[PDB]
Amino acid sequence: TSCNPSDMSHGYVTVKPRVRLHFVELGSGPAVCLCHGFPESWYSWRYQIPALAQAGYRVLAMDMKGYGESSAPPEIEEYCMEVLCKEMVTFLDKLGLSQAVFIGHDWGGMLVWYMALFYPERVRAVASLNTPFIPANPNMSPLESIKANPVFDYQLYFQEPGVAEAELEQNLSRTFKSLFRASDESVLSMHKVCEAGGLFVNSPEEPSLSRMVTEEEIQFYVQQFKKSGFRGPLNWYRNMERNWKWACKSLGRKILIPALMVTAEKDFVLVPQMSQHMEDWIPHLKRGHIEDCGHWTQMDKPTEVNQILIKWLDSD
Amino acid sequence: TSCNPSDMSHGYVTVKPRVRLHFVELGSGPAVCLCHGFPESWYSWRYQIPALAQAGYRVLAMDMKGYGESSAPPEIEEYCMEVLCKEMVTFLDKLGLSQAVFIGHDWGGMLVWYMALFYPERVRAVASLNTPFIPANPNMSPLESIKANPVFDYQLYFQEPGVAEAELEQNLSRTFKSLFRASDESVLSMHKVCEAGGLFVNSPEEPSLSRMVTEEEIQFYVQQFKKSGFRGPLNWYRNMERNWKWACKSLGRKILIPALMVTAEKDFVLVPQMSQHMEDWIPHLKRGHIEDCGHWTQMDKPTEVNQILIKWLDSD
Repeated sequence: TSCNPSDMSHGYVTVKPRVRLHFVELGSGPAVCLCHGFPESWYSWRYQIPALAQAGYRVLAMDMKGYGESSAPPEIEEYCMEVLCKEMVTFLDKLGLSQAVFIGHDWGGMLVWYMALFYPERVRAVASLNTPFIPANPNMSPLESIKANPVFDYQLYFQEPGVAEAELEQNLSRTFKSLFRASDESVLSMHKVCEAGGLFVNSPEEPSLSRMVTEEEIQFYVQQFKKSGFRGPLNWYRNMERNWKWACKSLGRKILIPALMVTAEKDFVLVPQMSQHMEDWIPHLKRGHIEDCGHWTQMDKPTEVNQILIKWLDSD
Repeated sequence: TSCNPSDMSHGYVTVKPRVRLHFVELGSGPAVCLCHGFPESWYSWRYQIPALAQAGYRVLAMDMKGYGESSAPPEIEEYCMEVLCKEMVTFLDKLGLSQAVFIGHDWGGMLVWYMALFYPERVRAVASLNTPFIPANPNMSPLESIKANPVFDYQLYFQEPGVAEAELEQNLSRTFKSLFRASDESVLSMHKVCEAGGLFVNSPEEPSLSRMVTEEEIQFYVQQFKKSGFRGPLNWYRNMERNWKWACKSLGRKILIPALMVTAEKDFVLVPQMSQHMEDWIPHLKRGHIEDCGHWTQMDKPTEVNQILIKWLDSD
């Protein structure tokens, strides 16, 4: 049970002159806002949208800024957490929603944590898939926290505007088939991306279709990314200094709203152990864990994702 | 408080391959679907949208089929009540709404009574402004009812395709300034429209702005009706026999859901006494009545409309 795009309600909200945000909407009850990661789409929530609606929730599945039918301004600073969060609050204002539950994955995970810290009054409850909440280290540069973790090398590859874009936009069909794979089907090492050409140099030219996706599902993502490309999406990675600067102003404060951290056993970039000290900042934090599950959590173990989210939603 | 269109959430639902219904959405809580009349817009609910939203309701204010950003197919049969009603059901299905409160005015009022009649399981409660529910008379065509009451003479003028269009479309600013007036500011001859040749042909060339509206608000309607003209809206009147035959299939069943009839003292076409026997067919009918109020109820007496609807909503 997934979604057909033309059978959904499509919403559009202008949060500022140059910027409209597009979303899909299904169900009635408390408002649940779903925020995808990189490089995805509202469509990445196709298994959760109908399930949460049927569980008695009003689901808003976003195209995040830079993606799909949402605006994709070229300026890098338009995608820093501060600016993205304010727009999400403007979004709630224009829909007349005093609060929403926020659920995010990957970069969307990151964003909802930030909403929880800087806009707790507008966030009823907060849930993240894969993305942990790591307090800002005011002494360690952000750039530094990477050259200290080997699997984050691709993030440096993403910094130079035009470089990752041109490789990722080269064959869009190849890009998504290469990325959207189970952990055991993976054909990418995140180790040595900068020195050894790009992200796909040593991976196949005509990669096979993963067990998780159909050819029709891949083509939806292709069509979405034809309209703005990867620049906007990648600009999410190009604000680490600003995001760190901004995060440090919150250094003392605590998330007191209900919170859920869901970890994927086989996400080799957003590892479960990265989240291990989160109760030290959120004592009441609930958890879920999903075995045999990679980075693309919603796609990989949709049934477990739905069970975990619904159980948490119905209780806190 | 009114509305500024670019400050609103805009939603779009495809109900049939080439039919797309546009709506504005504001607020959280039980779903309230507002259906305007002829020749209006979602915008006609500008005073109710924020009031109802602030009172704890999720307001969906529609552009009805043929209007604004909704599809306006040219075929007459597309605007018979049976088809419009089924499309509103499909609208709820794609939004994932099991029920909604339907509130309509004028033609939208007629649509909501039929929603209540034929789809009571999808209608939480029903309210109508001005438009009464009169059960079909199986021994009297709709042409014979219009002859008896000569205040519906304009409806005959509306039947021949192209004729009423040419006059209403000639000068849009004039059309809306002449129509949107308080009862005491009326310049319209409703009695002899076919004899005169035109609806406005005896009224001013450069009419004044009614105390009810600003020039800005009139210009909003002008921009809207440039998109599709009057053929779609006027097609609402061109299905009397189709509507009659369909309403006869209800076989004198009753409306058992909570219902509200709001009458307007000075509407000289949808007269208050036209509603007088409705409690026979509608056991649980509550009533409101607005004094000094003409046909354009929502603009004329927004504060009184709001208090009546909000009180009824909170109790029923």
